[PDB]
Amino acid sequence: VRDEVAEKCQKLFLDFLEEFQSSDGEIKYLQLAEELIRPERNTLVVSFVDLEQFNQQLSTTIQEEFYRVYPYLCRALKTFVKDRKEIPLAKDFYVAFQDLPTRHKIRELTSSRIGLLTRISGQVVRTHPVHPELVSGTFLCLDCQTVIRDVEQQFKYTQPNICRNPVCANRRRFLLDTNKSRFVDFQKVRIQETQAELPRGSIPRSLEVILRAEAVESAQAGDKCDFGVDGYETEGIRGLRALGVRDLSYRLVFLACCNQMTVKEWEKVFEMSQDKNLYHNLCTSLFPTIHGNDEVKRGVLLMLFGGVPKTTGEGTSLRGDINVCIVGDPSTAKSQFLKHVEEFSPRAVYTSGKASSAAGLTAAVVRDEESHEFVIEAGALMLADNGVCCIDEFDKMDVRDQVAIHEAMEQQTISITKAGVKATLNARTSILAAANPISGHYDRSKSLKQNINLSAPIMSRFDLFFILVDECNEVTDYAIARRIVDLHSRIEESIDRVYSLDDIRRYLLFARQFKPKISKESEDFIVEQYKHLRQRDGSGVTKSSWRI
Amino acid sequence: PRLEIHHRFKNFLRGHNVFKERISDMCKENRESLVVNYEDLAAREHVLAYFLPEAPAELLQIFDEAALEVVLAMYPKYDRITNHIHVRISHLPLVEELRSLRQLHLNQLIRTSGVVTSCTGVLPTIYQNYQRIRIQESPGKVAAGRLPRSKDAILLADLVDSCKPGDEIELTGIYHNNYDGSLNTANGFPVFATVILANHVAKK
Amino acid sequence: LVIWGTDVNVAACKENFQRFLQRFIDYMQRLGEINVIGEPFLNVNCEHIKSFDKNLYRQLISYPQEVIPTFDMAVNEIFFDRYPDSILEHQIQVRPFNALKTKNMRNLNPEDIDQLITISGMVIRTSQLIPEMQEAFFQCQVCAHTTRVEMDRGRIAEPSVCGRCHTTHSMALIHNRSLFSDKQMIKLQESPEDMPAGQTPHTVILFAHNDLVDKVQPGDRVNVTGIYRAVPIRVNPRVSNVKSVYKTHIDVIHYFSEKRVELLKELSRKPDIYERLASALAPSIYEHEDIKKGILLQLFDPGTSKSQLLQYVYNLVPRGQYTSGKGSSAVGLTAYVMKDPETRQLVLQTGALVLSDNGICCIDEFDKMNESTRSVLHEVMEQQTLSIAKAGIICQLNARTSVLAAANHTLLSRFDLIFLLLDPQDEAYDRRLAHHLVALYLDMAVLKDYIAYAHSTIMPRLSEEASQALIEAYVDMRKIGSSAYPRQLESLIRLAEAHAKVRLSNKVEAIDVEEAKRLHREALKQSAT
Repeated sequence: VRDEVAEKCQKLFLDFLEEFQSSDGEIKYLQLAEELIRPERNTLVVSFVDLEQFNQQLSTTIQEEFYRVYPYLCRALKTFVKDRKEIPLAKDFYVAFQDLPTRHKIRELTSSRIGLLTRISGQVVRTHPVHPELVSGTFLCLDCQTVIRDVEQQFKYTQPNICRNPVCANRRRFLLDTNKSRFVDFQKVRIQETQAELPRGSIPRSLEVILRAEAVESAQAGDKCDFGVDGYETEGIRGLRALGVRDLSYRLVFLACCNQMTVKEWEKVFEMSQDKNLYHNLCTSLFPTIHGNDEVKRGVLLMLFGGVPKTTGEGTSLRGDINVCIVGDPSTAKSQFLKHVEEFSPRAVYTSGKASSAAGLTAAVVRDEESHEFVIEAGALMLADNGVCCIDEFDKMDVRDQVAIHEAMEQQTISITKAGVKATLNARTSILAAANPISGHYDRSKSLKQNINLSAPIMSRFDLFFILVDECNEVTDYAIARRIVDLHSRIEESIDRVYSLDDIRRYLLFARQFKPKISKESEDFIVEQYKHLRQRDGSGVTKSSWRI
Repeated sequence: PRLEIHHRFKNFLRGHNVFKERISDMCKENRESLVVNYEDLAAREHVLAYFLPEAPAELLQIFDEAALEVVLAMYPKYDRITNHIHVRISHLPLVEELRSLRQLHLNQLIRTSGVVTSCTGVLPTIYQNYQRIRIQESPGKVAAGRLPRSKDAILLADLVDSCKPGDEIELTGIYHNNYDGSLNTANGFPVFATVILANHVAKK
Repeated sequence: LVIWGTDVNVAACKENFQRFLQRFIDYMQRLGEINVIGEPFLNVNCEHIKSFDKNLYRQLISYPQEVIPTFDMAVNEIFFDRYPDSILEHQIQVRPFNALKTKNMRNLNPEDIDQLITISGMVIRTSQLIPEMQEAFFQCQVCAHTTRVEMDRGRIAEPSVCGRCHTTHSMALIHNRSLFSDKQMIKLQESPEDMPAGQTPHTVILFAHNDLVDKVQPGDRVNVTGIYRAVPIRVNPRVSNVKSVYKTHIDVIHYFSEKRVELLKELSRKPDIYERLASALAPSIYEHEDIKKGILLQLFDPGTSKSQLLQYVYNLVPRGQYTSGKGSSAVGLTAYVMKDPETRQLVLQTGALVLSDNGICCIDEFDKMNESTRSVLHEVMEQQTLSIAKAGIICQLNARTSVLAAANHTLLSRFDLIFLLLDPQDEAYDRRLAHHLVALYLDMAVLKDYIAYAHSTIMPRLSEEASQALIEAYVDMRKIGSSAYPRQLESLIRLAEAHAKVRLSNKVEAIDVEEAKRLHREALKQSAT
């Protein structure tokens, strides 16, 4: 089988393989070709679209024949230069498909689906350094013979064990013609099953799949996947054991490479877009079981909502995200709620605040030096990229986050540094914040400074602050937990919404695709009032905190 | 990978007015090295500089094989001063900088440049036959200010100690893929791993 | 024609069972539900069917490894003839539920192998993902033909049947459709909950596969059926010398009282069992009855009656776990994260708290806890689950439990509640205490079910009967010296949760809330200065 399948494909390939659409044949292939030789990238793509028209069997049997169709179609491929003498100087290639109709979960990437065709969706996690182990080559026994061009290749250590005199490795062999080797390129990384898709009781899945050369340095831990024999010596002969064979059997085996309802929901969103009171129509649907603090929710509502400036001063592209705090009593004083409230949303990451060993966001490679505790993941912060981070207990950030957020806020990145290793990352997401003060509400007369009980250069950085002061207001408080019991009143009650806690998530889906920009006028009232804001604040008015 | 040029090159070491003028240039000095430019070889014979991607490693052995001969031949005074030559060849055009790097471009004698990120100037016989220096390139710009994969090069016993920390200089060498750390026996560049052997240096 | 290795005739009872599938009728609703909907994988019970047919039956456990196939055939003999124009590629393999009365695999024989069985146990852990090889092919050498081996049907999943040509799986397996197999270890724990104690039960070498993979979780309670397997232990894989024990591992193939109640009903009718059971509870000691109270609710000076009480709780209860600080850190509760060094791979190593989900924690030495630990409890109690973001299993650990302890940190706020064992400084009470000891020198099992049926059946509702009263209450509880507008309410309801978890009444009033006032009050008072 191995030979015909190795060959019969090429014919079905090659005729397919001269770029077809927009007239046909040689012209479109040459664009792909001339695009290839000139930067010396050696990479292409083969859309699954045209193939299943041409031959879906190819489009299928790939999955059914991937693992020996490769090294021949691989080899026939390489005369794109239009010259066979310039192909063996080439080192390797990497290609891709287009528009496989499927992907699968990791739990759906099963034993009965190992190795197969991979549409590649998930979570970059726990990266590594990157190495070109050897595909093919020799170390052939110097005492008796020279090159045989096959050893290492699979994840393995040495290869060749068929038919000595020295050719099989029932004989010494180690020196490698290092000038002659397919050291290729890759790292191993522990791609997680995205919890943001997952049904609560889940426990995610850190798939140790590789980013080889073309897949390389394009991602960061938390992020997208967009990728003749011998002798008749048969089984059962004395001396053979499977423990030399199993460690891959212990592994991954695959790898990767680089509407009425719409309108109806839109209509209700349009109606909602027509809807006045929309904050209140929004608010309690998101903030059902808080009394007072209507301001505080009001921002946090908005804190959900983004909007970015690009770079046009050649600086950074400016902030759109928000960093605001709620300050006061002990979680019961529900800042917990808000952290919990937000969870009724995805793109949403949730700490145990800070008092949490959970050493992630002190990133480090997990096989530094024999196997390593600190993991390449600031999912403490990173993992909410273009989401939001929600942190209680922020005062317990003692060190490792302490400076960390400062730049990270400021720069949306994590400059990793090890002095044998070093990196920087990207975290474009918001920071929802709340932390208790020194021991309680004392800020009525004490300065925020040290009443916040945190460091100026971040409290300064926080986009806003807010408060949840506790008070025994019997004028209200008779009614207050009157709610809460009525919130404890499960047996016969359901919490009234303005509307779904989904459509909102689709509103804010609908909301941020729209964009905004101010008129030639609107700046004035910014200015005249920012003035006036500073003006009263600059004139000696009764101050709460010198910020301005 | 044939075998005539060894003997020829040993005779090509005997465009040659420069050699006749360079052999006199180095000298009573006793510096244990020999320097040729990519123009100097081709000025004599263009077959020679063509080896530099294909058999530079052997060409170094050739050049070492021949440089021992004609020089001790020309000057047996060297018979009592180290009786050995370890060549120091000159520029070799082209230059692959720090992110121009390619698996394609390896196992090749090239010129490039790079700047000390670290050095082992006073410490290292394999290790003692050389030392290490860790390297990157770039200046500040927003795009170039992005962290590059640092070069980590080795200085084979003759270019040693001429590089100093902070040296934005021109590193010529052979650019091998012998990253035998693949199973725990070497170091090399990051992602496009290249074990670079070293051949020339610029100044502080 | 026979299988002397297991003594089964040629199909030997088959044609009794084909009619059985049609004769069971009162299946006949289920017989089409498998083919027509497409839901294979039968899920029997401890097979009660034995009222139908014993010769079919007695075999069920007997050597049925040669029968379940014939079943999964014989069903399909009928089922494919029933609805062949449905999704008939859904082959059926049975999956019993609450199977035959296992003899507590602790006790099962060396014999007891070809035996359908069930656990009465608890999970220690799962495999997480490690399945295994399926089928072979080598290459030989007449111009090397790639030779089916375990791809060859009729051959065996042996060891050493696959001793060569790994790519002839390890690539070809993809190229030739044997995509590797499938099996899931688990470490469980048999635990009868009132084991004799000391002697200890049997953990499990579970291995078996099916895509019921992972539908048993760590810490899980059992409803689980399986079948035995084992394998002789080599002195070495390098040799044939024999450790003459077979390495057990199990084919997962899973999916009076009324009179006592009437007595309970009298106890339920009885009006002051909160006092009477209190008079019964922790009876070992004289006063501090007030302390003794909330254990019932919570059920619902060193060791100065304390571990005793906690041991009274320990003794009273299966669901709980006693420990303490100062030798046993959080690790004795949780976050003992560490490896199987025989295999050198991290494990979700934990402790009593993982033993404690829907349980009651008996910590001591709470003063002695660190900040490297006890920040756990800072986080636990505000969760009732524990985020373990770790090497092999990033997760969180539902510990939806209960706790109590005592010691000799701003977050007493959380606590269930503990009290002040102080000195009455009364010789007479000592004499009363002495008399309690000098005098010293059933109710439980009733209790044990008293607590239960409410944990089985009862669900309080604090509605406008007394939902108001809480509102009336924390007003009264906050105001004296005006905090109870904090979760004290949520504690108070968690106290008023009890008396209606007592009494088999799912509905509450001021009394059965009002008691909890005194408790939290006296608990506040005794804890107040």
